Amino acid sequence: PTKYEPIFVNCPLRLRSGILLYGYPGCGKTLLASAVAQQCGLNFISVKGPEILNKFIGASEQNIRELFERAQSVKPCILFFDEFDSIAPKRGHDSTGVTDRVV
Amino acid sequence: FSVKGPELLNMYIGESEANVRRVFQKAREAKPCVIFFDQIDSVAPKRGNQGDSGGVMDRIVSQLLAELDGMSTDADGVF
Ligand SMILES: Nc1ncnc2c1ncn2[C@@H]1O[C@H](COP(=O)(O)OP(=O)(O)O)[C@@H](O)[C@H]1O
Repeated sequence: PTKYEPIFVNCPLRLRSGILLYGYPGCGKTLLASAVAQQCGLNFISVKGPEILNKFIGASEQNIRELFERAQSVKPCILFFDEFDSIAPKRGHDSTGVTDRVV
Repeated sequence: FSVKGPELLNMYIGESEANVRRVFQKAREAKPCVIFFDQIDSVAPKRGNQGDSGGVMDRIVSQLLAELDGMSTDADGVF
């Protein structure tokens, strides 16, 4: 989408932009992310899921916004989530824990 | 030249990172030096996300582990 710049100027529909990757535990995942960062067409910053899950109610959600507020302020970025399983809420609706707030 | 002062974590200014950096620069001075860690309170994180909000100390520990051994050089001598 970036290299073929002129054609994509004519795009009337929001560009596909998000990709998710499963994998048997640790089979090269962060290293792949690192390389795809180092191609350097885009900047990179990343969060590791267990880092931000504070017990404090506010920070727990505020730390996600901490990423976007910086990313949007500079340039196109990867904003890689490692360990994304730990943020995901396992489709929980009854407990309404902080995880629901974060998601 | 041991730490001997890890409990002096930080001021109100976030200078702790600079402080620890200076600690390891003093380490790199007199290159054959061994740094003894008292291992008391500046080693706070039990779970990494639950102790004392993961505030100043979490930055301190992150920096400490980041710089602890970067495979710098054998001649560095920092043990
Ligand atoms: N194809 C590969 N080439 C080089 N290193 C690899 C490869 N596959 C896995 N690794 C190693 O495994 C780890 C990949 O990172 P990651 O999968 O995030 O590990 P973890 O999930 O345990 O944090 C790195 O230590 C990397 O050196």
